[PDB]
Amino acid sequence: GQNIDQPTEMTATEGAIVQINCTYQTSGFNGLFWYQQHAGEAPTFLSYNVLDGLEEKGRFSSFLSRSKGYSYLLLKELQMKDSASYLCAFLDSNYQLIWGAGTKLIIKPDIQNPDPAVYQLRDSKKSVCLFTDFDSQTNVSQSKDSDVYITDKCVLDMRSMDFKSNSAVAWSNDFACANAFN
Amino acid sequence: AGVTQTPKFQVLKTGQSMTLQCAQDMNHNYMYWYRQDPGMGLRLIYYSASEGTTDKGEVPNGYNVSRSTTEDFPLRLLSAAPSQTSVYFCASSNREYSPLHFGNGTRLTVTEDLNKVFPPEVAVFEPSEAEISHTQKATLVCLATGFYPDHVELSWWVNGKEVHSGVCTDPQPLKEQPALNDSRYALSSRLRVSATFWQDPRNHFRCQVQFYGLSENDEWTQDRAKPVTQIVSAEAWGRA
Amino acid sequence: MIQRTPKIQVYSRHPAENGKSNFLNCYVSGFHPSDIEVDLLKNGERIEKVEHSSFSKDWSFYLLYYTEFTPTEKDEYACRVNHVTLSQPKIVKWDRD
Amino acid sequence: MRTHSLRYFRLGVSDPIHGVPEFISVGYVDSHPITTYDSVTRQAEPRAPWMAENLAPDHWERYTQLLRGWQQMFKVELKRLQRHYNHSGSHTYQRMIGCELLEDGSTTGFLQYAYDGQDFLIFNKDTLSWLAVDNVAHTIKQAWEANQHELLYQKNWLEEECIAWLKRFLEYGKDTLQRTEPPLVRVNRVTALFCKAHGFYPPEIYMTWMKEIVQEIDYGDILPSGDGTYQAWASIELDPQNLYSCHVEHSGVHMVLQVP
Repeated sequence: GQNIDQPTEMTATEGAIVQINCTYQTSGFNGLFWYQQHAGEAPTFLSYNVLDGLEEKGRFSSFLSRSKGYSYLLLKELQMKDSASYLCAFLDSNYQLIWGAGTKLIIKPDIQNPDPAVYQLRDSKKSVCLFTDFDSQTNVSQSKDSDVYITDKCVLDMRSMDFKSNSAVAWSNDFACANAFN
Repeated sequence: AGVTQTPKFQVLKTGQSMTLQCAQDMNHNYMYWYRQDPGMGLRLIYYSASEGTTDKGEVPNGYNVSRSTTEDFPLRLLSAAPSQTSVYFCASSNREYSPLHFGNGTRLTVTEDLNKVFPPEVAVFEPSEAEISHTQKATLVCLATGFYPDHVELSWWVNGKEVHSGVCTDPQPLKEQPALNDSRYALSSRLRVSATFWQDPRNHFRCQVQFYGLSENDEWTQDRAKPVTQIVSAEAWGRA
Repeated sequence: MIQRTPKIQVYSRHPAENGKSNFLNCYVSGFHPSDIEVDLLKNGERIEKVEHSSFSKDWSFYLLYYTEFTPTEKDEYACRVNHVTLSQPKIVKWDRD
Repeated sequence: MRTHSLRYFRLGVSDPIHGVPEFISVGYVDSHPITTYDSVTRQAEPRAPWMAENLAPDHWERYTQLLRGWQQMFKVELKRLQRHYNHSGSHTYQRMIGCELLEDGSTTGFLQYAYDGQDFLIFNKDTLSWLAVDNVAHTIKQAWEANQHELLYQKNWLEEECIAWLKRFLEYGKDTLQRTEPPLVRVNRVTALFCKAHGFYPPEIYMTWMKEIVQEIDYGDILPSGDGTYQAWASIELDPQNLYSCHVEHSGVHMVLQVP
């Protein structure tokens, strides 16, 4: 029970495939687990490998190589709801559960109408700005003036319309939504 | 019905004691307490291989547990310290090598001073006419400001029923002053709908924020209202 | 259930010679169930200073009981075993010959 | 040339008479006990000096917690079995698990259970299946076989972990476990000849009489002498009307005693 490594973060397109790798080092082994953790939720069990080979269950597969000390979790036909952390862990010879630091999977929607626009919403009784409809390969920068808040990028999915949109918000209290972003 | 862990949120003052409850009705022999901290991975505090026994994990200091029954594994902070601000996960497993079932977590904040606890202000910002005429869609924005600790559930209610379609909520709140640690927080969400839906005067929109703060038997001498656990809401009606 | 009465064998660790420090062995084997009471006797009396050590492929239990002892021409040693298969405790005498 | 083995035995007794443990667990490398636990001590303890010297307190503390778990599981499983058989009073549950390392490198492994000292459930780690003696065992076997993860866990434990543990313990007990103590063999005289061997290790010994092997021979069992060595004998009766000799074989060596 010495070490375990998995990438910090991974990004893949909706409808495609992603493989999350996990390396481990140990003198003694009683199986390797994958767990899925949605933001604000508990880890949930996905898979267990202890011999060499490939286990499959719906869209998900888990592979283990004992000689290389190497597992992957494979996710096929990626959906937005697959956005989560994926944790690998392994039992040593004394049943110590050793946890990897987790890999965050970001699913980017295939956006086929880039329409970068910055709008201003009024209070329904002070005002905020909305940078929206931009391409998934845009970054939402941050804020230098510290009396001006700019959220992180956010992906919403209007499921009844098969429509996905990247949004970001800013506010203050001289301000102008224009220039507000970038 | 799995692992039940209470409470879901807790603010404590430095030095207070606290018991987190965890129950499972699956007859699992192994129960676990973990804390989860950004970067740090899952750290084991204590575990129990069976009723009648317990044993330390990686980080037992400041914590205590007992295992009187198969069902229950309570976790006690005997003297709340700021370093115990974390997310706590109870878990059970049938055996030492079987998969873990997790409770839904306890988000715990320890502050020096409960007079730093503030519920949110919530406002709804109605969609931009420019957005409606360019995209034929309508983004509402909800803002929740000035709350501490960061123990909030934001939800969207359309005509008295909760919606997940068209909603994005910032996954972690923002600090209104990243200089301070006692800093108050702000959270944004969007609800996006068709322009025709926004323009329908029958549709009612409500941004709701469940806040977790003080209990009705915490003592309180400030002028402002006791910042108790409570819902704050803002609303708007569609219009043509 | 099926019950199996203990086999009881009494023998010395080393070949016996009077006035020479030896060990008295009582090996109790092939019994079921596991609850058993074993005593080593010097001229009929329970010896206080007695030690003990399992099951076999057939699930029957076995145990070695023993004491430090110095044989003499006079003294007589035995093993006394009680088990559920036994109406009265079984006594096997040590036989040097 | 020596086959070595690691075996754990687990004993559960429901309604044990006052003082007697409800639960006992003992491990062995070959005939030498290495560990013990019972429901009365509630502590994993070494049973060889070379186990106490090479395994730190944290190893025993961890194994204590694991055995407290196995003790509870045993109690629950035995109580369920008694219900399935509408049995009351005291009943026995036994578990035996182990592996063998042969000189050539080949391994074996085994895992089985008994209820009241009779076969109950036997694991085959090659077919990943359980043989069950009856409908109650069959019902349990079928739930175990529905869990492919647990079966693969057990096969890997038997084939990899048990063997790694055995290799670690062989190194620790090298001087005790790999030694040979050759037998002292003497002949004594109803006009019978007793061929008596003692002080030997390992326990495996062949003893016979010849004149042409003698067919009508009484055999003493291989019994533990208490000091880590073993003793045994072969006797024959003499027809008063013929030159007889005792033959012993031990760890590759043949000994003959001609009797005048």
